[PDB]
Amino acid sequence: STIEEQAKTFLDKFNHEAEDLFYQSSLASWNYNTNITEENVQNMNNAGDKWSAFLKEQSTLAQMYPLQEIQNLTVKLQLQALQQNGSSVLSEDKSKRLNTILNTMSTIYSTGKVCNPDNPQECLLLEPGLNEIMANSLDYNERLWAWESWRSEVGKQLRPLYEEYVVLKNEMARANHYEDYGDYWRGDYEVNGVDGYDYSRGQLIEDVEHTFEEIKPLYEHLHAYVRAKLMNAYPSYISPIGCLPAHLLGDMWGRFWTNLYSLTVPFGQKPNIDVTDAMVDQAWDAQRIFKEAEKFFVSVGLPNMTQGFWENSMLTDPGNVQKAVCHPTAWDLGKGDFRILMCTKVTMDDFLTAHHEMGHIQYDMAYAAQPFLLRNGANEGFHEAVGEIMSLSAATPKHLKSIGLLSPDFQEDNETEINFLLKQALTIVGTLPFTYMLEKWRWMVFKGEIPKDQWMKKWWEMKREIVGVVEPVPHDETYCDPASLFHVSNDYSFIRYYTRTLYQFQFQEALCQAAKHEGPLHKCDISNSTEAGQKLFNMLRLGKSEPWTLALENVVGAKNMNVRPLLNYFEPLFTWLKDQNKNSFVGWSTDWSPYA
Amino acid sequence: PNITNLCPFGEVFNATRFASVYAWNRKRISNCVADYSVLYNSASFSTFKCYGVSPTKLNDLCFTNVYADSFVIRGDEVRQIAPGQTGKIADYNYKLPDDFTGCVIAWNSNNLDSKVGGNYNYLYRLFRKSNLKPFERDISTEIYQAGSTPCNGVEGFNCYFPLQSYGFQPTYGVGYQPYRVVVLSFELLHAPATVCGPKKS
Ligand SMILES: *[C@@H]1O[C@H](CO)[C@@H](O)[C@H](O)[C@H]1NC(C)=O
Ligand SMILES: *[C@@H]1O[C@H](CO)[C@@H](O)[C@H](O)[C@H]1NC(C)=O
Ligand SMILES: *[C@@H]1O[C@H](CO)[C@@H](O)[C@H](O)[C@H]1NC(C)=O
Ligand SMILES: *[C@@H]1O[C@H](CO)[C@@H](O)[C@H](O)[C@H]1NC(C)=O
Ligand SMILES: *[C@@H]1O[C@H](CO)[C@@H](O)[C@H](O)[C@H]1NC(C)=O
Ligand SMILES: *[C@@H]1O[C@H](CO)[C@@H](O)[C@H](O)[C@H]1NC(C)=O
Ligand SMILES: *[C@@H]1O[C@H](CO)[C@@H](O)[C@H](O)[C@H]1NC(C)=O
Repeated sequence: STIEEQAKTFLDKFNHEAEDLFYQSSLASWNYNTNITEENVQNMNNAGDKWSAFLKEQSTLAQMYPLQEIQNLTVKLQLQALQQNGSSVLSEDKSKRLNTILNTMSTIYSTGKVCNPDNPQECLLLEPGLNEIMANSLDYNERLWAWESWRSEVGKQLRPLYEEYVVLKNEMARANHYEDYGDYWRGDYEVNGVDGYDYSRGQLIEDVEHTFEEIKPLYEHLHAYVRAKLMNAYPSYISPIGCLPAHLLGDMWGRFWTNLYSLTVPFGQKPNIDVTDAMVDQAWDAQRIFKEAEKFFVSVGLPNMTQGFWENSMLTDPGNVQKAVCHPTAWDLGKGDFRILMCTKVTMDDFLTAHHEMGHIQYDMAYAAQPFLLRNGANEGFHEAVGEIMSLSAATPKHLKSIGLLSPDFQEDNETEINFLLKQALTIVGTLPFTYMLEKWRWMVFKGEIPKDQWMKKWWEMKREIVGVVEPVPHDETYCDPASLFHVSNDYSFIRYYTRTLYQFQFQEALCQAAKHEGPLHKCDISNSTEAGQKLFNMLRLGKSEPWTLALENVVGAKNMNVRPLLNYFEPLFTWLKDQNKNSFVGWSTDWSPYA
Repeated sequence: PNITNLCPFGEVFNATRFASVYAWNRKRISNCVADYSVLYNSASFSTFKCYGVSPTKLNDLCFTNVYADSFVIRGDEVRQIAPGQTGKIADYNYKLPDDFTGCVIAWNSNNLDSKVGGNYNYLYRLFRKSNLKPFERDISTEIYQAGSTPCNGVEGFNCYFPLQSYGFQPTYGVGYQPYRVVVLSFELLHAPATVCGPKKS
């Protein structure tokens, strides 16, 4: 009869047929990931082509229902999600060129192999050949060689490709009534039609700058402390007044600072909280790791894992004969099928990763009642944030003492809390200016604020201004230094990590206030608290049906992303870093004073 | 006295294939002895929810006829086989009256009715113009008209085929795994009641 009922019946038909096609595609992807064989690659490609062709045909059918004649918010949200053209609005020649460019960037990044000139008989790939060198070496010129040679080869291959990529993506985005491709990425946080809870694409950049201005003193103090320790490690290269050299940050790009914990430890004499040996002594299998994680999630009141989870997941490396991707991934295959693909070792990192991926699984299970096209996070930040809060809670010494993995006579003094908070800051606080600078640079590239001949002069200027990291030697415009990273070379949004980091501590304060924890925020554990799990599950059950602002109201009582829980989390460390930086100089100079 | 001629419950419960919920099988059971304690004391059934009568007195009472309706639905759709419920199965596939006397028996059949490629031999009606009357069967395969335009027998825009296949697989969740449902309807009519329970010696 009416247009709205027509759209509702069309959405029922879409939901029912899309759920089965998405299952078939996801099962093919699973069979590829657990069994890397060429026929499984072909089956995956066939299922993916069927899924993409079905989405094209359903978007083409979906556009014939005009949006302004539908008043129900959920139906309008699903129709808005379905009616996006994507790349279909672009011409077939340019769409084929864009797909070819994306695939060849994927092959260049995945199969990029670089080794030393005059020694070409064998070479090292990025993972794990260059990762181990970047994370473990203490030699200045070796890290400089690896960094400059990988940005030379990868950037000089990818620079014309990225110049084509920006033009094609801007053309596709302006064909879709967006300002640029940056506006297309910022449209994930756009909320329209809800009174009071509306969020704009232009409000995202203002909120990110407003939160980063409060991030900046903590990052300046952390940067000064890391600069002083790296000055101790490398005596003459680092200046007291200047930025950090780029190849010394412990990772390939500077994404995380967590590989500098050995060099920058406050109290090395004091012990660590490493529980690896304790699990080895008690012979903890990966099955026991996942059962302890399940015990954690039933203690907070969330549902326990299905029988199909234990039957169908691969929680151990299969062997030499069978090949599998080693990266830990939680799979929501559809139709109540939930699996974890992780090559689990007996380490603390794998145990925390098991908690993180089972948090992903709990998030996927919670919105299973929702319609198919609403089965996502409210934004891209929540999905990762709900795993990171489990990683926060499981890492606490109270959780380790409670499950018996730590000795009950372990002394929790202030020094161990300071060095634990510093490790968490190197992982968490250190990625924030890099993430913000990368997304702001990409937004200015897509917006046209930066011309193509001035991309790198601005980029290093941004890195000195924001990240406080100086280039070892100057780079001209033949380099493509951003696209050596996985997310930018493979067309992924990067602001999800910034939003994830802030939502992580907002959710942590909300659940710890729910659990009535009376101490420091980093000492807080959300086990045994039914009300914290209920407050979490109220947001978890919504999925994409409600705006992310309303979901954030449901958890923390605020309509916007907030920076104060993060600063409250690191407040003991912030006072300690302010005490330790009395003699030294907080802040950096953007000039070339250390080295150029 | 000595009792023989048991009711054919082996051809309903232990059938090699079950019907789809849109074309649910109805078997009229008459003039035999119905032992209901064999079903109630079985451990193989997940749902044995009886409405309007208790299972303990089934083996005593006597009925004129027994209607055994058999079909396959999902795990999450077993709750809709009840008086007064609302859903795709209740509105469009199988409707139970509010004044229903009988029992709804369901059990998981992931072993039989699911294959690794996907078992698409089970259909359900997704769209109908009006809700079904109680104990109505709709086996029509005419194109559903959701819009003002005539379908003309071709599946185009706003015109959908009303029967959609289930895709049972053995790796599915318990809410999507196939469940075989047998609904027994007990009525007493003014004709002499011949389906009686077994009498103890
Ligand atoms: C993996 O693929 C090989 C190649 O056909 C096959 O023999 C084997 O059974 C597969 N194993 C699993 C667990 O899928
Ligand atoms: C929107 O549609 C759903 C079914 O898709 C319905 O359950 C819900 O009540 C509707 N909401 C409003 C406000 O009409
Ligand atoms: C998708 O593209 C078609 C054809 O270019 C256009 O008519 C339609 O308005 C587009 N939809 C949106 C949401 O931009
Ligand atoms: C999950 O919990 C329920 C009740 O707490 C229990 O009956 C069930 O066996 C559990 N699931 C598994 C796979 O053990
Ligand atoms: C830890 O507490 C003791 C006792 O007040 C104090 O002397 C010491 O300076 C503290 N250390 C840190 C790193 O806060
Ligand atoms: C949480 O509950 C379990 C169940 O009894 C208990 O063993 C555990 O000690 C509790 N956690 C804490 C921190 O007391
Ligand atoms: C049906 O099959 C089950 C399992 O083999 C068996 O125990 C039962 O006796 C059979 N007959 C009936 C009427 O349930």
